[PDB]
Amino acid sequence: GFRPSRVVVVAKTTRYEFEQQGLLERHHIHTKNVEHIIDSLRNEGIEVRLVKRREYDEETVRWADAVIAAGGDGTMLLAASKVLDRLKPVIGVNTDPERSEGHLCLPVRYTHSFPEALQKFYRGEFRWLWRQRIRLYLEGTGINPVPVDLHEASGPQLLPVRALNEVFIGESLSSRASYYEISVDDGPWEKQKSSGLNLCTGTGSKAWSFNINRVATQAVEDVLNIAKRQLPLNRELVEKVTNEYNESLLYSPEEPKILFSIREPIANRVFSSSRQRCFSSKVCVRSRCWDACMVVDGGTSFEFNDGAIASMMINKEDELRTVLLE
Amino acid sequence: GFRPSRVVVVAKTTRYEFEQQGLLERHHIHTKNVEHIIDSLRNEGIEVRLVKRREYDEETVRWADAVIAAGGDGTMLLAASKVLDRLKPVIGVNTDPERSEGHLCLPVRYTHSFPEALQKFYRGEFRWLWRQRIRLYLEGTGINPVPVDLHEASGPQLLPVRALNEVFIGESLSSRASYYEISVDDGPWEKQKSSGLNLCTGTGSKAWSFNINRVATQAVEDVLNIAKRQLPLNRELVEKVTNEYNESLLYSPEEPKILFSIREPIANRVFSSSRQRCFSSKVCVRSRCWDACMVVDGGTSFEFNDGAIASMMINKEDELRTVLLE
Ligand SMILES: NC(=O)c1ccc[n+]([C@@H]2O[C@H](COP(=O)([O-])OP(=O)(O)OC[C@H]3O[C@@H](n4cnc5c(N)ncnc54)[C@H](OP(=O)(O)O)[C@@H]3O)[C@@H](O)[C@H]2O)c1
Ligand SMILES: NC(=O)c1ccc[n+]([C@@H]2O[C@H](COP(=O)([O-])OP(=O)(O)OC[C@H]3O[C@@H](n4cnc5c(N)ncnc54)[C@H](OP(=O)(O)O)[C@@H]3O)[C@@H](O)[C@H]2O)c1
Ligand SMILES: [Mg+2]
Ligand SMILES: [Mg+2]
Repeated sequence: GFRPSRVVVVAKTTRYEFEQQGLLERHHIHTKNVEHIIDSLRNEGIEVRLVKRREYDEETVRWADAVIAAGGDGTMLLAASKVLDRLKPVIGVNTDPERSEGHLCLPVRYTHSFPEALQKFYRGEFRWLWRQRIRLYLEGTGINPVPVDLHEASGPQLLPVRALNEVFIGESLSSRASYYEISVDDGPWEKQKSSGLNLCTGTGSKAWSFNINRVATQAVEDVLNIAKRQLPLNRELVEKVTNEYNESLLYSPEEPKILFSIREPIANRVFSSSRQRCFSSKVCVRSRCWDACMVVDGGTSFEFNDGAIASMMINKEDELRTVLLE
Repeated sequence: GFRPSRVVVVAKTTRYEFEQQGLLERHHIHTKNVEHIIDSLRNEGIEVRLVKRREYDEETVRWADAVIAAGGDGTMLLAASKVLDRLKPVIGVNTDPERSEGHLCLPVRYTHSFPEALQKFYRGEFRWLWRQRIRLYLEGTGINPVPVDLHEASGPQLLPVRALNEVFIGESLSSRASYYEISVDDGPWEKQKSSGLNLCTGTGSKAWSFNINRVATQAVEDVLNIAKRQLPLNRELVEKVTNEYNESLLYSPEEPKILFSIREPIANRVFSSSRQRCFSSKVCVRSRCWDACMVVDGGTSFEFNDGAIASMMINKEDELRTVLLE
């Protein structure tokens, strides 16, 4: 079984609010789905607190026996940003299924049919899913560990956020390429040059790390012609090879490997570079950057310039307690 | 034949200067190659003016019969930024061949053997090469056409820079993905979502646009196994297919097609997206962005947020008069 007696809900802040604080149809809907959620809860003898960005403090989180994101994977990532305890269930409801993807949120039937999931909880007609998350240690010189809420010679210190999707590292200016020395599973330092790095979990293996590494159905077409050029096949086969490739880009969130990737490295005779991607347990990056940041779930940011040393790994006491319905 | 009687030289600004205004070995070398260039010129009866960033004005450029970049492709891009006349020869000398790539600069023998090229000019033992460049028209609402030198309801107006490598468009914050409606060779508008766009010339087909689109020798390995899985071959064959692919990413600078590309678009059931890349004559982009810029050769920048409409094409009167030695 499972039913909590205290719940905080953290609702995204629709563009119609973003301004006030076809964009009305947007807001009326998100409202008409927060409403259906809170009223389904209160119909089950459940004290609920409803909050937005700055209200949603960890004090709220401690109070509640579970946490609901009423929004999208952002709002998931948001709520899942302020949760360190691997026992606290974090739950998201896709509040806008024509706009919000909601890959971290429940099946979309449960949006307007919410008491149904709730029943499935009291009865346990579900599963528990502990998604691994990435934690980050910052050492080096001149470092600056104060996080930055993007949504408006020292030692190793634990930064106050766990990365559920990925950690992004690169120059702030999107056009100034990035320089840093990197070490994987405690290997020798290799000076890469790229437009950044991306160290996802299996949760975020579908996220940003997918759209980097994935290939074109065309780039597949090309390479295959070129192969019999340098038993043929057709349109249908192109996709029954292309996806089997791109499948090998995703892994199970429970798997505790980090999938790091070089984001557009730089070839040539003065910038000899390593691999594109591979899995690991632990990475370590020495910023040789002038004005870069460390960017977690596209939501929190740390100053990561020269002499700073960030080192990412997975720890079990970070796995995120989430659920799972048929 | 060809020999100019007036020359401006525009030298990069080495890190040892960047600070003052192993980094000394760096500076002593760049100096010992600007020296060898100016003295080779003055040994040919050639008035020379030597300049850095802010000195290098268009007034300098008008005065000189030709323009020399003493640096790298940056310094090339720099000098080639302030030249609109397709008759003014722009010439670059790789001033630091262990660090500067210099794909826009002369062969590297000509760095310490500079009077030799000069002879090759008086004698015409060379070729003229007019690299096509990209020009940019900004229309729409609330637009802001003042350029920004990254190196520290209105009509269409010509922005004051020609793009030699590429024009980059995307959100300034490297993690906030980008939204805009785009039109190619005057086609229907298609709403993409990505980490940016990249519209290069054949000059910059090797540049940024290469490291996006190019594939792994591994991603090739994978896809090929997967093919006979879903006449085999080995390590050697992997590279005699991989490059023949990646070759099809570069085109001749004289060719006046624009190679645009979607930089990490976003898949799924709410973000249906177009193609990765293809050539065109003319693109048009309607910014649906909150805080994006237009970034030219990684050197000049324009504000490109919502309602602004940028539209890129190639015009012959922009081809960049450069040379070519054996
Ligand atoms: N060009 C790219 O591929 C790109 C660029 C920046 C960020 N991102 C990703 O998006 C995250 C930032 O949070 P955000 O969602 O508020 O930005 P976003 O703009 O909403 O991200 C783009 C789309 O990816 C989906 N998504 C987010 N997290 C996912 C996950 N773990 N698995 C599968 N899909 C996911 C989102 O669905 P929702 O609509 O429900 O949010 C979103 O519609 C970051 O983890 C980053 O990984 C991707
Ligand atoms: N991750 C990437 O692929 C990336 C990221 C940002 C910018 N860039 C490119 O670099 C340009 C910015 O100027 P920058 O050179 O001062 O930055 P940069 O840091 O020097 O660019 C990275 C390297 O690319 C080489 N390069 C530059 N232009 C090229 C061209 N037209 N063809 C082939 N190679 C070229 C440069 O050689 P030099 O050392 O002689 O400059 C440089 O070492 C922009 O056009 C942009 O295209 C690439
Ligand atoms: Mg979102
Ligand atoms: Mg450079």
